[PDB]
Amino acid sequence: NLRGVMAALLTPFDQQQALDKASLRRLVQFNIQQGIDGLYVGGSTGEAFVQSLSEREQVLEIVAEEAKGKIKLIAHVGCVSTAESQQLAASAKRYGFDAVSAVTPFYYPFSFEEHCDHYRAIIDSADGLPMVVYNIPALSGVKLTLDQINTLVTLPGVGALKQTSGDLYQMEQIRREHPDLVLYNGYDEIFASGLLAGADGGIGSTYNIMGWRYQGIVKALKEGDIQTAQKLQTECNKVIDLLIKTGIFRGLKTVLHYMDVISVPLCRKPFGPVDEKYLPELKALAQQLMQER
Amino acid sequence: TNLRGVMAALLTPFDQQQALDKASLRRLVQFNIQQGIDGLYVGGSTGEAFVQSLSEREQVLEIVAEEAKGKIKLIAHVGCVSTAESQQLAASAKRYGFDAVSAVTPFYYPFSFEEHCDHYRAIIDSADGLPMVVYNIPALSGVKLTLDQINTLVTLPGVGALKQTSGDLYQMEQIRREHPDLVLYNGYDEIFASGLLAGADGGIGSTYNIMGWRYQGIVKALKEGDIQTAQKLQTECNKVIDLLIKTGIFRGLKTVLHYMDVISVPLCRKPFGPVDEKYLPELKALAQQLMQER
Amino acid sequence: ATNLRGVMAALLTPFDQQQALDKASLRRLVQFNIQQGIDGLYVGGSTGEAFVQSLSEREQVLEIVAEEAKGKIKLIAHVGCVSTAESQQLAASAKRYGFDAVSAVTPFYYPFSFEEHCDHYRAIIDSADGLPMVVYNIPALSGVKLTLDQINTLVTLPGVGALKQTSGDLYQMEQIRREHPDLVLYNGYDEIFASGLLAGADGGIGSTYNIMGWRYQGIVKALKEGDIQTAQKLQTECNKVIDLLIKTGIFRGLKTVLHYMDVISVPLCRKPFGPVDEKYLPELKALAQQLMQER
Amino acid sequence: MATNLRGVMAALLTPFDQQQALDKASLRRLVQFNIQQGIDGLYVGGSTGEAFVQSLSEREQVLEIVAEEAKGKIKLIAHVGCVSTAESQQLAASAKRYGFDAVSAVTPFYYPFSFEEHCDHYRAIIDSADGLPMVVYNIPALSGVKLTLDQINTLVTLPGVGALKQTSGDLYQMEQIRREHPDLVLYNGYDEIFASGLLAGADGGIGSTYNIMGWRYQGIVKALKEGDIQTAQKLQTECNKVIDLLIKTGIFRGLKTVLHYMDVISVPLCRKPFGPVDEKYLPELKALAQQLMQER
Repeated sequence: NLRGVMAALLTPFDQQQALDKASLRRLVQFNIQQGIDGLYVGGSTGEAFVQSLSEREQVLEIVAEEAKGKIKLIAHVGCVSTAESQQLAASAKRYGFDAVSAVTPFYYPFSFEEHCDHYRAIIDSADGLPMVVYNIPALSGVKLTLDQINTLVTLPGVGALKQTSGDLYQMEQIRREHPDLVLYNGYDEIFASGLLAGADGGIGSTYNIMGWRYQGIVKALKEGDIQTAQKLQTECNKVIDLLIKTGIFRGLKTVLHYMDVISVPLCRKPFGPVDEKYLPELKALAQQLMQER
Repeated sequence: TNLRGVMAALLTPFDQQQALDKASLRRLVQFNIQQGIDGLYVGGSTGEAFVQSLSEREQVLEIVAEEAKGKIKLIAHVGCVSTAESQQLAASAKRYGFDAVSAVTPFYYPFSFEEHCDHYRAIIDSADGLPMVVYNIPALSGVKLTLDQINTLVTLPGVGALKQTSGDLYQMEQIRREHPDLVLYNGYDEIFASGLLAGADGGIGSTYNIMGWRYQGIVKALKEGDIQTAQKLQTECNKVIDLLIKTGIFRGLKTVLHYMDVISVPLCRKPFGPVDEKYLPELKALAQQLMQER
Repeated sequence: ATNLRGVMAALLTPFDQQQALDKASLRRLVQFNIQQGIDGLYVGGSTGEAFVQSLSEREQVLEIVAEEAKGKIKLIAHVGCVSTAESQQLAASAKRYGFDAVSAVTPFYYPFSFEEHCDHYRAIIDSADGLPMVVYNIPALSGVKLTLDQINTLVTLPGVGALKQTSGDLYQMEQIRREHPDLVLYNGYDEIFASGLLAGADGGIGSTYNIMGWRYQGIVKALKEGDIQTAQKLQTECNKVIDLLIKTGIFRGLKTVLHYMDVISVPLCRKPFGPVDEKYLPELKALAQQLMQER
Repeated sequence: MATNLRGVMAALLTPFDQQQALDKASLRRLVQFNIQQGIDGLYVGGSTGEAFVQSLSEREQVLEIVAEEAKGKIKLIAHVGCVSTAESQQLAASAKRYGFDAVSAVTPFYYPFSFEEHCDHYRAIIDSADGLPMVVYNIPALSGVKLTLDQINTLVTLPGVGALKQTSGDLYQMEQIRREHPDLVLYNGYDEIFASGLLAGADGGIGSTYNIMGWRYQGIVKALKEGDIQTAQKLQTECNKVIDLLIKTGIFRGLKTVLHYMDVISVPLCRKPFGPVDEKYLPELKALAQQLMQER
């Protein structure tokens, strides 16, 4: 079962921008400790697009060693290249992941038929692991229609869709057309509204520091406690407001650093460092979250 | 009281010659009232106001007032590209006894934010006391405002509400967070339930004309913490919206209302075309379903 | 000329302090344009602030311009409104006043289907009673993004004799010319006039022609004679001016310059358009001086 | 002449074999083919070279081979851009080692980088280019990065920047850029508006279609220089008839197919996810190849 609240894992680096293995292991354990349902590895949040294939594989392997069998593991193996995506998919299979995922190939304009074959090829290489189609027009530049999304999610081997779109009319339409589809809400800031529209779970970057709040919104809605659902979403958004200002990945890494999880809060260039003017708020947030749970 | 609630964006019934069909207009107003609607938003996109003359828009306002003033809330959309024309309609809305005025951000020409602000100020002045409902509808106006700009507009002297026709529910929540007492109408019918959850405390929509009770049902369900009921009602509304988008929204609605014996002739004004005959069977069945459901 | 090809100024509508039409200034502006050697005038479009004018006000302007320039220069009446019926009324008036052609921007705000757009133009053409139609493509303001195939269909509708192309896509400009060798094709963005002509346009309609139309005529001539350098220098000068007008606000900036040239009495635009920022007056006054001396 | 970057330069394609591996023989043939048709230089490792579906070592291999074939004969610009600054720096250092005349980098994409981050990205690559001029690459349609004129002005005035490849159809901006930077080497990026782009201010161009008909673009440069507008328009029109076709067939694969028919490329395949050319287009592509060979 792939339904649930899963954190989009960050990739800790050292001062020289190389993978910080110890911090990666610590972050995985930190997520498991807070009760996350699983981890989405190698996606935007893992800074996969500023990493080489071997580096992405290294992360996948380490995460599997740390969490396989404890929580669900989804490997984002997407690359612009189909061959590269297939290589990562085969590795994900070898490491024991529960599923693979791929963002619609970007930069170059590809036809819908080319997108479909891309997924089929990756699904083939995943050798049994279900595919999680990844729709994120804001970053990919690929704007799929409802009909195209319907076609992609019905491809043999596809078991879920990570929907990083704020269009909740489309979210409802997808649920209506696919009653049993695992549908992850992608934008943390509309989690509550996304679940109401039809999503049955979610994958997000901020889950790394406050995943319990999202689990709290799932519970609240399940119990009909709209008031609690809204309060939690509001608090999540006050945090997201900040992270968008500071830079999301580096902001999250900085909070995790103050929580003593990540040794060095750096992102790889061209991502710049956090503006020191935000440190007071990030430190205060880390303190608040540590007390909260 | 206040301006919070579920308000139908009123359609303007026309006769075979595209002239205002007063009799049908009156029937539609009473039809909405009987559905339990909290009020009416008159003279906006749905009333085909932008293909009407000022005199025609005033006529519709006056008649609606005659029919519903004192029974339900009445919001007059007096927006035009021209500030002066908007002001004329604002003055008339006051004269007819409306509860508030509203204006879409002036379109076509690219206006600076300062110009938009002065535009609203001028209309509020002519509204002579009636509160202003700012109207944000980027998809149709082409005006894309930032959160900061929206915050500035809703805090202008005389503004009492915002009709938010935007699918960005992060921004909906941000608006609610920054303005806890603001009357916030969800504009897109298809995300009503989620819009309320995000922070909207009511809504204004075109489809309320034929199934307003469903939207009232969503408000009640969420109020009682009945998530499943809210979702089921929204799903049903969306099945209808799916159809209306295919047939053309205004003409599809008028056609359903015709089959409900509310409107005599279901046509819209040119350039709007007639409904494709292949959709009539579905629209008739819908009309029957809604009537039996209600 | 027995055709509609040429350089036509998009006429501004002079208003008095009360925002009411300044007839005297309108007449002076029409005569000023004729004296500049303009080939014609495009009346009642964006530049005439038609969309913040009532139907009768737009008609009044059409009547006055006709009185002033009918038979002297070509006259194109932009009768476009969102409403088809309203557009038809202006088309009938344009015909009665003796205009050479009518024009209509793709109806905006509401999302109309392409078939609805086609019927819209057909209806207006009918009311134009013989006057050729100039389809007006201006996606930036209208929000209507037509495909090449849709544009081809529109320009070939019975009664259509030209296209005002306010688009910076010069690949599409060339494709239109390639598909329609004899089509009258007006370049809409003044800032790329020279390149637009090179791509296939055989004329142009623009707001800045009101204060320096001879420069655009000079560009046409320069290209006709193979004088690339002159065409570029002229376009560069026009763009230095356009840079300023975009900062000051185009219509009010143009009107202010015209006021300094003693053409327009009150350089005001109708609300929501605001007044020019006084900090720009020195540059606008200097520009007016430069243009007058340049003549 | 020794260091002048102005001119008409082809965006080089990367020939692959049936297994999607680099076809060295065809790559060398393509470089020679371009030199033979009088091209001023080559832009290597950009969008057209399918660099974004190639590894760093594969991109370096192409750079090295092209240098062996053309260094000293024509100008060589190495597009070393990657989303990653570090990878871009590696390619920049290799470009210098191989003897390229300049480096170039597309604005990093996918992630929404701030303008300051873009600036530091270019500065870092410029440092690694150690002397080779940088060609800023603005291509919003593919990168999704929409820069303002002020931002472009800031980028092209960074120390070490000697040119800008402007893949934008906004010819007002093209003129503004030329007006603000009279000495800036400015390459028109969209082949379909080459003539108008030069008229607006560009002093040269870089394009994918130059691989099969570069002499036409050189013809347009000459035509405009001589004040022969009719000839310039005629050539642009013929180029656009071809571009109309390539957009329908798929640009890179359509070009490779024509080059295959011209006996330059052994296998006209692009790397997945790019699909093969639809056979219904072969008649026009073969006829085009024949026409171009007749013309050349």
